[PDB]
Amino acid sequence: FLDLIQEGNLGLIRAVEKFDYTKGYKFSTYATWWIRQAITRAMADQARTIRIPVHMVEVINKLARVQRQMLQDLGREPTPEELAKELDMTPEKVIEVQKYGREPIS
DNA sequence: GGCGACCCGGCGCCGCCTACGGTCAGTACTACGGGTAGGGGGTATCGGGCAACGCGGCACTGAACACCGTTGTCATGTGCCTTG
Repeated sequence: FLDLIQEGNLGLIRAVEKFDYTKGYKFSTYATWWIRQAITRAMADQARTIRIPVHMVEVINKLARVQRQMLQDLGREPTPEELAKELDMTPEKVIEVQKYGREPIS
């Protein structure tokens, strides 16, 4: 949590370096975008021991959330081809990404 | 003011080996952009199958000489007959 706070501070100094009053709004609408950017980058870059690249990271999170949506809607484990279709990828890429998203066990 | 309690911290330990043990966890997104390790073809260099060309024993063209062996040969010596 506290490292996330520091990374948000980093995004804040970045955003205020790139803010001007020309925008006809408050700070809270401009800075928050860059804070979100910095936190997302940190969570994608230094979260996993076996580091994944950013593109694969968003692949993992998209797969996880859409799979959770499938479970919520259908209430059953969807067929691999079904998940492949909602993702539009192939089943081979599906098993690949599923294996790439594990965590080390101590 | 140093003692004194007490108070707390603070640690530190709590005995030796042996069989097997069962599993799973929630809230971004796109977009570009470079740059690649992988997909291709074509080329230069090194790495295989048949003959290569030696050698050597001996062996023959036997040729040309050598080594005994031999009956060629013979001008020159004994024995009998005729005459001094």
